[PDB]
Amino acid sequence: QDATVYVGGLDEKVSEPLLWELFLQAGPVVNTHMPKDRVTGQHQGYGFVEFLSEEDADYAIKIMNMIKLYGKPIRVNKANIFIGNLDPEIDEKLLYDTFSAFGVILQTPKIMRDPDTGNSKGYAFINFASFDASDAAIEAMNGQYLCNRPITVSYAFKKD
Amino acid sequence: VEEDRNTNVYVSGLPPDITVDEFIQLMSKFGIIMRDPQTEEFKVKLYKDNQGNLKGDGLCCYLKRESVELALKLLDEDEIRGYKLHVEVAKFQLRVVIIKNMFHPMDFEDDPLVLNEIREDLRVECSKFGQIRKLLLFDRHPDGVASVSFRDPEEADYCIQTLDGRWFGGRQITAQAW
Amino acid sequence: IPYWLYKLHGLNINYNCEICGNYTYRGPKAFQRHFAEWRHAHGMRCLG
Amino acid sequence: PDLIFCRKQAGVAIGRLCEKCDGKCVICDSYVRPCTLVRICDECNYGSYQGRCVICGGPGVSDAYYCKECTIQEKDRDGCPKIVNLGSSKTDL
Amino acid sequence: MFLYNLTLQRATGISFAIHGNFSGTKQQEIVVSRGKILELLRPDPNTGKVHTLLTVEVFGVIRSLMAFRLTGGTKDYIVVGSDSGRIVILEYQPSKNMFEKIHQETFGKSGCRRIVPGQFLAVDPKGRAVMISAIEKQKLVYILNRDAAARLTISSPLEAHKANTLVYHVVGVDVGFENPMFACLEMDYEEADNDPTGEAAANTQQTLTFYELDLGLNHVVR
Amino acid sequence: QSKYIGTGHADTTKWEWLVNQHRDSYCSYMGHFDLLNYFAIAENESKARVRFNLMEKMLQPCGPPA
Amino acid sequence: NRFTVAELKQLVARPDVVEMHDVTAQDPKLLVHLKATRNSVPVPRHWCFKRKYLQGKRGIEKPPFELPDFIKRDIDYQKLHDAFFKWQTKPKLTIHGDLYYEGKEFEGDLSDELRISLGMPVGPNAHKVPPPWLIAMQRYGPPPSYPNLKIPGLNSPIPPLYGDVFGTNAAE
Amino acid sequence: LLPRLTPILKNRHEKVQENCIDLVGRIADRGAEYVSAREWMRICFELLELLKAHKKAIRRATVNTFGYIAKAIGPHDVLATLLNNLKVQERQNRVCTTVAIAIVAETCSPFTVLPALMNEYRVPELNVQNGVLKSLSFLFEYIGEMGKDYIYAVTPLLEDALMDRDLVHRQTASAVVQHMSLGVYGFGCEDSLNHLLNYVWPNVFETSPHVIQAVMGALEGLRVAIGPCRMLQYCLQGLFHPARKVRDVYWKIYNSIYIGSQDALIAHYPRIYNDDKNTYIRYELDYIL
RNA sequence: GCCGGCUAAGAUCAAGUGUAGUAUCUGUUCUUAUCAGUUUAAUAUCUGAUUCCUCGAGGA
Repeated sequence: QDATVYVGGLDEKVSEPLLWELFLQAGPVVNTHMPKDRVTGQHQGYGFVEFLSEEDADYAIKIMNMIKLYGKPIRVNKANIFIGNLDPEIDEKLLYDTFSAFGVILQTPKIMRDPDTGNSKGYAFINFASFDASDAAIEAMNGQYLCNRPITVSYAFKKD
Repeated sequence: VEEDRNTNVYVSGLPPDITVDEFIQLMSKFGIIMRDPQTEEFKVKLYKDNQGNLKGDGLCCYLKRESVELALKLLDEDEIRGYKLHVEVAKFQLRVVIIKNMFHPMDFEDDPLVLNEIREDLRVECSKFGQIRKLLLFDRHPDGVASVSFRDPEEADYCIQTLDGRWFGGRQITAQAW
Repeated sequence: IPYWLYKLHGLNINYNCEICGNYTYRGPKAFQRHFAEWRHAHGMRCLG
Repeated sequence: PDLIFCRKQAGVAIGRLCEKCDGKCVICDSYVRPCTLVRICDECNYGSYQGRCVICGGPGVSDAYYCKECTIQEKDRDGCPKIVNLGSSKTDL
Repeated sequence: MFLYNLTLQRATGISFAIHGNFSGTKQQEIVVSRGKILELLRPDPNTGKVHTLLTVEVFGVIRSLMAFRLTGGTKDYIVVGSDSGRIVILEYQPSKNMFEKIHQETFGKSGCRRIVPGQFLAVDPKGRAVMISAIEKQKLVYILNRDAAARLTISSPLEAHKANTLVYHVVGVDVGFENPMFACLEMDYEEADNDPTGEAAANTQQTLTFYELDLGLNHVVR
Repeated sequence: QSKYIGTGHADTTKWEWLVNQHRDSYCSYMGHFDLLNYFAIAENESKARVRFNLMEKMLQPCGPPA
Repeated sequence: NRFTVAELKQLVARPDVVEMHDVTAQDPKLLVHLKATRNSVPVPRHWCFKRKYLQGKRGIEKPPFELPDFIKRDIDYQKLHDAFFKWQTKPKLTIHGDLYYEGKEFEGDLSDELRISLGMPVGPNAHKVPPPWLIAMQRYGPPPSYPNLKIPGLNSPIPPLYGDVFGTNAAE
Repeated sequence: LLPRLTPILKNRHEKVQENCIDLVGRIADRGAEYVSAREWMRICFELLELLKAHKKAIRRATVNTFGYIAKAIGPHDVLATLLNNLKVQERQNRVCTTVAIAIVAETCSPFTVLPALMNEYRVPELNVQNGVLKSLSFLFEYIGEMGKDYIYAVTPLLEDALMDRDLVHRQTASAVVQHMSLGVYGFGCEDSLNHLLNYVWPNVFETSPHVIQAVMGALEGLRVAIGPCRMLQYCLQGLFHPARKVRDVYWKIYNSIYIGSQDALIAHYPRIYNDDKNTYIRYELDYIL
């Protein structure tokens, strides 16, 4: 897990030897793994590249971070408001700093991860201090231009 | 619904002096057999092919469609003894077992019908094991020799296995191969 | 359930892998499998 | 259907075959490219055995040869290639 | 890469030789089996040096040579064995300086094994029926006869193979117009290889065994 | 006699296999020319000497339990 | 009545190819010696398996025989022998001893399509058009995993870059 | 004369049919066109049943005439006709039709029947690929020394059929291999022979009494067309295998490879090391002179 | 074959059909158990021995 780098944000043009060919300049990528879905039978955008040394994986994570690969925000990492279609290049501290401009955050946010890879699932949950920050996130942040990924902010629970 | 992949071939221009064996021989040139119920179809005459000779048409079927296509592409206007004929798809028309110790010559001296009944019983016993082609019984042999010749040696081996050690007429008869 | 299948495939038999944590494997099918596995590999690495 | 052979000392007698069993080799049993001529032992041409087919065991109409796939394999260098077994022995129908 | 072979110089090893009036006249002739190549040499007395007439690349292995001129014959028929059992009795033809296989008979398979004949060639000068034998219990007897035109008719092989008996050497002794006696240094290696102790090496030496291949018996009998 | 002499069968002992190996490997030595003119150069003996040695070795070579 | 699996595996000088079932033969040392051949080929995997190597995976899911392009890519006069006997591809299969098992078949440069999908323009004549991963290499330094790699702008000159080649490995 | 001689060939007379076959053949000898394609196709379909007659003279004349007939008619048409004829004429005289295909291989270049017959294997039918293999058997058995020119393009077609497919699709591949090895004997095609042998070896373990001979003959052909230096190299690993039913086949294959190349395999065995109870190493061959 | 399992992974008895030969189909049982010998590469196979609880009954 230390020598392997988890890549997120892969489109349909990216393939299993294509990621190994793109990561060959960063370091000696020994193997590439792409988990296939059960309903569609294709990649879900997240994969793994197992290299030989941990320094090559660190250089690939520091070089290929927030890159625009196949029209997709590909990024390598070390393997009541709901935000969907978020970029995997952002972290919890980066999401807390991005959410601090609209309103005040009550605590540190959390992002959902896949049970197989564990880098990024695609959705996240963040809680605001009051309902005014949630309304400002649903008015402004729900549709704002993020890092090559259109996010969507919505209410997790609402009572009619 | 189905348009292509037809197995029905219509042969036209056949002389009325043709028979069914010739049609079967001609169909065998491009196929094997179409005798599903009993045999394959033939030409349909006026009185069900009983009074008339033939209504200038004959039907032929094959196991596969490629064979029928090849026949139609090759047997087109084939010349038979009476004339040339055309082919179309639809055309808008339609091993010896020896048994011993079975009988005695002394029993046939005062009973002329016992030998024929014993031969009929031996034939009925040999018919259950296979097709008996020849069956003979030596009435003048003191050991009671009988020969059963069948078309297959497996049926003769089964009859020799089922007849060895069995009792017939109160005496233990033996069976062997030939 | 399939006792005949158990006697045919090689059930009702085990193998004592002492180096693999003294584990108790199945029959000959698992016998060789017990030499190439995660538990046996960890036991061999811990043995030195 | 495993046919047996004599396989004795190959004498100076040439082979033969029947009108129907003349093409195929006495051992290879193939009609493809006959290479060499077959032979027989001393007990294969003696009185009644004069001029007999090596496969049909009856009248001879030609000379018994070997297949090119059977002569290149050194199969012809064996004993008498006469097709004789327990069933196809001297005392046969 | 496709290579092509060329014999820039033939072999020069006289592994065998046999003397006889091979051309037919009283002129002597010595045949040398140099391995792959077989040569014939005439010892020209007018010059002293021996002139090698023919060097035929035989494409085989001549395990033995033993010439034989028949009873009342001008030339002599050289008998040759090869890697296979194809025994060749050939006579020299001075018409164009070329040999001629007078008779090519099949004996066994190829390869100079212990049970495949073709190793030793023992001729009977005072008679006929040359022996052609292997090392391990393989020996055929080819009876040679003369036709109406003095043809070298080879008879059927009268095999007298022993049972697990190794052959040291075989030569046919000249009998007094009787059945040709053929002696061989045979040794029974079967009775020795079937004991646990180890004393089988001793008390089991070679033995001269002489067989008489009389035409009446029609077989080589000891 | 000459049925299958030269090789054993399903339960042939290793010694009985090596015995046939040597017994059929010397016949390719007493008969073949390159492998006979090559051994008489190493041992530095004549053809008859080496041939008689190989013939006498055919009694029970490879190490005989005799 | 025979050597154990350890005694018959330690007495031999090459236990790396030792087999558990081989130690119960009539001559274990002889079999171990014969198995120690230079480059021989051992018995197949179907020695003890009772499935015949065909009953287990009986559900084959693959084409029967894909038409090779060595012959497929009057029938033809100037192209039949000129495509099968001229434009023929050599079949690259196993070399010496790949004995068929039960299954035996189931077990600086970027492409133009990936560069077109990623939104990267083509290489100009004399300018600086780096990939977006090259800015991190120009800022932090060269990668220690591949020190012999050359990039245009940092180690390679701008007039190099030709087509889709945005890097070259120069081994010393 | 062609339509007049056409019904004459249908006669059952021995000498009459034997002369008519040669007449029809020589009719297409010099000019050879002199016919409609349908007439030649019908004549070929009629003569295809006489390719296995009792008299060998008729069998030779049929093959002598069908070659010129196919050379005059055309490769593609005759090949398609023979392929379509494979399913009809059930297996009492079907194999002769396959021989006719071989006649095309003997009448035309190897690429006249190879690429056309290759597409006949893509069909998933069992007794379609089986017939294709049975035809390739006689093709490589009668093609002669022409298999060396094109043997690597037919290797995968035989390998896919040699796989664990069925019990009747195994004898065909082994027969094709044995009849192609003898035909490419020493011509420089040992690579594809090794490729095919890699698959043909694992099929040795077969309990079918009628399916072992198809592999036994293949091994007996490969021993004499490959050299024991590699066949014995394969067959050495199990010469003393513990299984009583595993040595029963290994010793049989060794016997089959021993009588053939008896002294040829002498310089092929390994160095059996010397035990303390005897002298196993053959030290008489390790000289340096 | 489907998402480790659902007893279509094996051996074996009786009968029918049929071939020159291979074979094809129906109905069982499968030791659920232990020891000794035979045997198998190892299995397998074969050869022999081996009072209580519950509601007259059942199970061990």
